[PDB]
Amino acid sequence: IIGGRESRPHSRPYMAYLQIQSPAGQSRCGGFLVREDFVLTAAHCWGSNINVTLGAHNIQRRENTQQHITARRAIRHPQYNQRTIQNDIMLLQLSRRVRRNRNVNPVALPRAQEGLRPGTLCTVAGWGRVSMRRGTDTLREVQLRVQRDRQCLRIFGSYDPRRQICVGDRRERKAAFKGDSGGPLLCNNVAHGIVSYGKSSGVPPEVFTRVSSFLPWIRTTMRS
Ligand SMILES: *P(=O)(O)[C@H](CCCCN)NC(=O)[C@@H]1CCCN1C(=O)[C@@H](NC(=O)CCC(=O)O)C(C)C
Repeated sequence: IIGGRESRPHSRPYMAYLQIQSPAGQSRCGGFLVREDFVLTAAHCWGSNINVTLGAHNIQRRENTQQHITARRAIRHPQYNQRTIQNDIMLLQLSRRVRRNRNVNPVALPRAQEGLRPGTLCTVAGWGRVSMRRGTDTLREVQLRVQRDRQCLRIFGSYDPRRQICVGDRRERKAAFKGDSGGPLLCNNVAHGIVSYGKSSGVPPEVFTRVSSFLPWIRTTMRS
């Protein structure tokens, strides 16, 4: 997270830290708990073996609130396009359910086909880097402002307003960064987006997967 602040510890109990493939440091992403046995994250964060950490603040310490569970299944959206980075969403079925408490619980998802008005303030959080030079051991967050689709539509070639969201005022040095992928975009306490991609510079506006466009796929994957 660029330009954010450290989150109050354990105030976002749905946040997940993903350790993708061995050794310990092959690749990392964020994610969020949507049910006691399912984690939603970005499809581009896919890996052969994924270790999910829940209940964390400082990921470099053995905290008693932490729960480590390996993903039993990593279900990428069937239409995920790695080239255009379209349909960048994936469900992680945990090998075992989380033991639900004040430090570990699901986030509310939006209703299907639920849009978002440009100018709306949303919060994004993660353990990604804060700059090109340094990272963070603890959870951070930042408030980003939703942009008109029209704006990303002329910056990113494969942008699709119906499945993605344009986020971030270019006039502020606030954005998600490397390692924050898969993290939630919470607008009015509901997980509306998933960190996906942007300019390498980290210069807004960036692109988030629009969660409400995938509800039927979400409900079918978790039910079945
Ligand atoms: P996530 O931690 O893996 C990362 C989050 C970037 C947040 C930027 N505000 N996403 C990420 O690296 C995605 C998936 C792989 C490709 N992504 C990149 O974003 C790349 N950028 C683009 O393709 C767009 C480049 C542009 O039009 O200038 C780079 C950053 C690797």
